[PDB]
Amino acid sequence: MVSKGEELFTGVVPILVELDGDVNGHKFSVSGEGEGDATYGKLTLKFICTTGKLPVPWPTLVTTFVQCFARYPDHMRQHDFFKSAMPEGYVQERTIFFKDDGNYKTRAEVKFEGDTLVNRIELKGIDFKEDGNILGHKLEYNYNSHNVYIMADKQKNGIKVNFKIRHNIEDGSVQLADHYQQNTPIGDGPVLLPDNHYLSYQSALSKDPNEKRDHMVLLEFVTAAGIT
Ligand SMILES: [Br-]
Ligand SMILES: [Br-]
Ligand SMILES: [Br-]
Repeated sequence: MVSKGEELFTGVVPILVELDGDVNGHKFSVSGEGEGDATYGKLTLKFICTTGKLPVPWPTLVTTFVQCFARYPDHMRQHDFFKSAMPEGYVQERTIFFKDDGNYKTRAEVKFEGDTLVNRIELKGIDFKEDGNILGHKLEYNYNSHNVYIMADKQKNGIKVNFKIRHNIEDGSVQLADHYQQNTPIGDGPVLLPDNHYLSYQSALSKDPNEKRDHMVLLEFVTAAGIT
């Protein structure tokens, strides 16, 4: 049978993203809009820094900027925590450790407001080097493909997720960003607690040639795998 959570994603869903950030005291806000098509694991989003210039590189925020849009193969439907928490939603928390630099801590509430899927995020960054790769804007405007590893956390009625992002630095090297994540439902109802599996991501970053505000256009495809 098709669950209520699943049913909410069978078509194209509008997305709204709102982020308030503070990294080493540099405060900033970002809005984003677009749409998600979970049947195809497809996200199309555009983000605007509404406070002026973004004080960190856009690529460092890609992971923070709606895993309910992942394409789960039919045979893995019973492992889709994210959709099972809908419409009431889930809270996602991460710590992102930039190797040899600072860390971001994030908290996102992901839920429906009417027909719109909303990702409302608070991000706090501390201990960054003011001339490191982040605050010194040394990262390339591009993005690699990665796997994200998911396991159940029964004791929390949620999941634990971990993965490593490698950001290309302008000198040809790599800035590693080690991600630790937990998700917990907002409601009190049952969710799907998955067996171990992963999501496979590919991401493309671009610019809107008519946009004069500081911004990022993101095209992302996400597919669940690892159980067959
Ligand atoms: Br950038
Ligand atoms: Br998050
Ligand atoms: Br790219």
